Amino acid sequence: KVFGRCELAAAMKRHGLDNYRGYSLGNWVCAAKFESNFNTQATNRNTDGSTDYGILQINSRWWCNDGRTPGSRNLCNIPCSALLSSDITASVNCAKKIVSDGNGMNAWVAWRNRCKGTDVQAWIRGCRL
Amino acid sequence: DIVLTQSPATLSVTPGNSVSLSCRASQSIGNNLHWYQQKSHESPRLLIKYASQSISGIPSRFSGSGSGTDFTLSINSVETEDFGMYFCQQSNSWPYTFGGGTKLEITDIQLQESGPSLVKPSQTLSLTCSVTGDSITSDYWSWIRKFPGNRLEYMGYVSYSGSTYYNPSLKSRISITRDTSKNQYYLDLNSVTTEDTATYYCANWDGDYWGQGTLVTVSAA
Repeated sequence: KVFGRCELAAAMKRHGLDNYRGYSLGNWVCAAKFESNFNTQATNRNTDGSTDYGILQINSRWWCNDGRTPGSRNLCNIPCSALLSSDITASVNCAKKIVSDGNGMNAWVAWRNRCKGTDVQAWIRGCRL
Repeated sequence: DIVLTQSPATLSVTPGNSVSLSCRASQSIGNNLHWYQQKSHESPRLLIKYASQSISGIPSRFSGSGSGTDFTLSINSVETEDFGMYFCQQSNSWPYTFGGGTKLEITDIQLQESGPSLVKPSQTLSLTCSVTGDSITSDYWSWIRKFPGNRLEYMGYVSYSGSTYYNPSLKSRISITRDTSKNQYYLDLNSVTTEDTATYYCANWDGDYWGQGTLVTVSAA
């Protein structure tokens, strides 16, 4: 499923990502745009053999099992295929585990590069939330 | 801190009847409200996560609803096995907090706590959790305690970077550490008082795997 910006903002709010662990809603919409262009089925293979999955490009070396990744750790205890659903439930749940570490949203390169230090709330303006 | 208020405090019900347990929050928490069942001194069992999401192996009769500040656990036709305490827990904001509980009256990986059963005031309490079945580097790890009047307190957790989160109520007396080579992680609580008499639990941060709990009594004896 490919989300619109405000459609995803509304879905992320329903999934409890407004103000989760100190991060406002816009952070998550901004992250999704630059990671996956709002596409739940996005995949990206890395040189190291790991793959990024879903709307937030969550990596198989650390977070999910894809059966293909060398020193994979499966911290979210989920098949990576679950992160591809049009239902964003699993991506959100795994994102919340990731962000509950002291690294916070710094786990996502696209977020550090494109979102951190910007007016993130701009990502949720114009939306009937 | 987020205060979670549960009502009713106690409920009596006949099997086959349905019930609704309410949890309200002092501030908005989105969908970040989880439900536990706890039976007279065993570890809590996670029933519903994120307000409405089903947990594998949990019976169909349990369902959750709500959002923001208002939440409900529903049991669609209660069975005798459903007796126990029911606790809500929020995960929106550190520190995680539990509701006060509702007494319902009806008319792979393993964790093992070890430590003293009796400690003296002002000594250090040291606990070990031994993890079987997976490496400790593959999850986040928590400590939780239950005070004698059924009150639950989330003490802390350590995550993948080694960053720790401690309940501020513990005022810097707590330390959580790991030993990868031993597959153990630890709780140290300094300068204990009789206020630290509790049942202590280790658990993974996900709330799926719990130790059995260990009662520690602080006494001038």
